[PDB]
Amino acid sequence: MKYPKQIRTYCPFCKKHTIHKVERVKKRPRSELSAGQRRFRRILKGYGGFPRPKPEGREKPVKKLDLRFRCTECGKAHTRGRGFRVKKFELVEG
Amino acid sequence: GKSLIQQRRGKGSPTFKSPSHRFRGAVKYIPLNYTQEKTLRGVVEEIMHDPGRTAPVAR
RNA sequence: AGGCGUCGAAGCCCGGCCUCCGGGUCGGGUGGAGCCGUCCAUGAGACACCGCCCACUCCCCGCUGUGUGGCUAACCCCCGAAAGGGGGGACAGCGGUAGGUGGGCAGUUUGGCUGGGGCGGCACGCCUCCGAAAAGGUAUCGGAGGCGCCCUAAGGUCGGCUCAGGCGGGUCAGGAAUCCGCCGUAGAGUGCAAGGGCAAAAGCCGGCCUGACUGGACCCGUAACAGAGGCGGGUCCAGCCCCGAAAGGGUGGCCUAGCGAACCCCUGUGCCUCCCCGGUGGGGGCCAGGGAUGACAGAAAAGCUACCCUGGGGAUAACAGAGUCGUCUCGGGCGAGAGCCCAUAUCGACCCCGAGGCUUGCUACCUCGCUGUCGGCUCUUCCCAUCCUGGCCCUGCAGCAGGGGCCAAGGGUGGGGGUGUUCACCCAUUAAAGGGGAACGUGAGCUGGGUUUAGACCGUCGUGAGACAGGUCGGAUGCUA
RNA sequence: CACAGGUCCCAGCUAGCCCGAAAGGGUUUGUACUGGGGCCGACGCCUGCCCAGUGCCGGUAUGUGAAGCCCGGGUACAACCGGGUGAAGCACCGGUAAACGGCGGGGGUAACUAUAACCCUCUUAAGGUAGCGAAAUUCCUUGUCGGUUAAAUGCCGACCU
RNA sequence: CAGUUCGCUCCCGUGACCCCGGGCUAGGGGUGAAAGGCCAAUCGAGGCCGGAGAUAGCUGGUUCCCGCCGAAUCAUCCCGCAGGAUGGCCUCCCCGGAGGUAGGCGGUGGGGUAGAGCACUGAUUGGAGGUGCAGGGGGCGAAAGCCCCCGGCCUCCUGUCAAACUCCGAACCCACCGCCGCCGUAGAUGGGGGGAGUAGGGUGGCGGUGUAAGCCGUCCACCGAGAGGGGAACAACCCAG
RNA sequence: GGUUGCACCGUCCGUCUUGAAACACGGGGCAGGGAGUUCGCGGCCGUGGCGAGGUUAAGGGGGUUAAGCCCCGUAGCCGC
RNA sequence: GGGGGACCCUGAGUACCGUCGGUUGGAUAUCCGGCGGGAAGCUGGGAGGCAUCGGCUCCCAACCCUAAAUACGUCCCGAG
Ligand SMILES: [Zn+2]
Repeated sequence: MKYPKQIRTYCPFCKKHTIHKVERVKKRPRSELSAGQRRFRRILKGYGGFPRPKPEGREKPVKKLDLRFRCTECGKAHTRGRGFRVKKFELVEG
Repeated sequence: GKSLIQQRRGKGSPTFKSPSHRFRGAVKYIPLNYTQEKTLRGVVEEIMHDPGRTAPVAR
């Protein structure tokens, strides 16, 4: 599907309809300073079997779109509803 | 599983131990202090068959 | 835009030098006073001068490691009670840590439904039609199909128009290119299955837009009655907006499919919080969006057992019984015909109606705290749908014989070859050498050749353990009624 | 099953293989005519092709590759992030089948009848050579022919589908 | 006689031979001329004591009497299918205080089954008429095309169909209202709390499926959980609780 | 009351199971023994005390042959 | 027995840091052990639940001993 690069929509911070740029969330790796990762590293040490499930090749054919819309007037970003599943996502100047 | 013959041999049981009491004895040279810088003369007394050597021994 | 020049310059000669040998740098000396643009070219101008670099390389000092060669003094190996001698050597050995390899050794897993189980299939998550019995609900490995997407337009609104097919007439132009007229209830189209809905539209053609948005309430469905995490849908309040003159509509696709808990992690945003207090780095918490578990209400996960073991199950298969008779055996109705004429001496197509439980199958009703298998031997008994013996009828019955049928179950129906065989085939006789039931009669009567444990070989399949309704050799038969 | 015989593999000694937590130890009072590890199995004649796969061995220019170390950022110090160095092992290359295993498949002919391989087309690492064959291997099968019997799902000989 | 013995028959019997006393190898271990054989009547991991009264959704058992009421084997979820949880059905106690509806009559609405029918969608025998209609078969013509037969497509007549067809359409069922009847102040409808059992049903009528038996649902009548009187005995059939 | 006769009726007991006289399992006789116990937490009920308050725990004193009996004990817990 | 000092003393492979294994409710914040490092030391040092800086509060390790209140019953008295 083709999606506009800019859309005029409501801005929660400006409390009015402004121009928002469309951007996609980039999935960063796990942080080693988080409590969950600290617990995982602590329990992985020493003798014993693997303590967590190990899923292999588990993923949906197509995934939902995690989009953020950033207001061009205030510079803050927000979300618009739930994601939708399309295999092809093309941002166009339309 | 069970052990192999090679594995059982390493434990030194009488099934695998060499019977080193029916043999004529170890064949080693005289200590090197006698041989160094000096020449010794000996006489052959007897030639015998060592049970396990694959070679005759002499006194 | 001047800088160099006794703070010594062009033009002449050889020497070393790097070098795309382009052509530049430089010691000495004949040399004793000149050298470049600025001007134009160059995509970007000065070998005018003053600065920092960037591309390769070398060398002077210091730092760092990696490898190589040598040494003995740690350490080790040998000889010797010892003294000491010899060999190796900062390796090896030992201690700590890091990655790989690793069925040598372990703990485990290898799902479920299933007209037994296995293989197969998924009825294991959803949508439509029939089943389904005119409110609701209703199952089967019931029947017929679809889904795990796609669309910035195929989404919102406003204006205008009417489709498929057919007929008649037209330059190339024909069955089919484009155009005029008429009939035309949708026979078209609506993204995709099916059902339903849509004609001054929900279809086609255009204009303007992003309501496919933010903070919340209530209700229906999955899941009737009648409990529900998650999810889907409907009716609204407020904010900011879109289309329109206005009414009015807009919380995605005309309605019904296109999808997912806990924990953890990533992103957005603006608040709370971290042990006596304060600042900083970092962490934790609240709200929103996303990464998936298809066995789809969400374990991470391969097999053999014939050396097998345990708890059970007639909730469930093999032998046998029971129900049924598709199949099997045996009949019947009609008569196209074949028989020199003649349907019925004999055979009887295509169809149709039955009997038996003697073949096989189907169900899973009795029996898994045991009802001992096939075949053979011994012995007893029963049925008739009669093979011979007794008596008859028709004949395409001259006789001798044959073909078909009727009454009749007293008697008989035997001996041998290969094969474990029943059966079937064959041999010599015979009046004939009938088919079946009795827990496929009969192992507290026998035998043990086959089948169906534990040993072993061959062929095929499997990486392997191993397996084969494939062959092959051996392999136990209890008893005082 | 074992066996004498054949052949292959590892090892020059502080070796190779093996027991163990370690210390120490078995082979070993041993030294390649030896010690240890597979497979076949007297004797006679022989033992053909294939290294693409799975194993094992040698190399490893090059890529990846953990900790440690070094450099930059960050932290008034660390946690944390990016880069360089980077052994073994994999990737890659070569030997190896008396290592595990494998050794195929369609058309037409030479019609001096008919039917055979000389022959031409896909195809792999290669297409089963000498032998033996209805075999303890053959489903059809009680294959077909010959001998054995009066009679042969047996037995022997032969053919090869 | 014996928890592996006896008789006949058979095999080795100078060798890898048979037997005795002293020793060593101990359980994931020993030993094995390899059968998973042997290791004190025990071996695909010995025996003794301990963990230990281990665990099981699987089998068995569970002790006096009378009185009152009295089920279920049906839906959703679970590596769930011989087991559990939430509901449905039973029982006991309490609050609250005037309505409630299993049956019937009339009314206001809803439905598409049986039957029937061809008006859509798809099948279906023959005939007649129209249409050259892009079809085929012949004759026929240099070529522009004709003449018939057959075929296709429409209309009519004639003879037949539909679980996944409907221009029609019952019996019947459901929702609501008024009334009759019945229940209720000796307390119903409803609400709160305590305790369960039930997750194999069977026969019978109806529906899908199957040659049939049977399998799967549905109806709630009978057995299950039910005496007595009958069908000769009978779970289910009749009278009757 | 013991035994027996006649007429009619009556296929044992426990158990899983839709279905038991069962050719489904447990059943020679008799006597004794034999199976919902204890603690901790929680829900609920019957009754009793006090009541915007309720109650003590460990422990202490008095008395007693004695561990019985009498008084104290506000820490703590629940509620407001 | 009290005041002052400007001199001296007050525990080292230890405290602590990194990493690894075990253990713990101890969670970036328990304790023990191995390996590689490793101080100050009176003008000194440590703790205050992630790490560091400032304040404030408390304390002085790396040496030793210590009755009573406690745990048990091979034994005894007494009791149910
Ligand atoms: Zn804004």
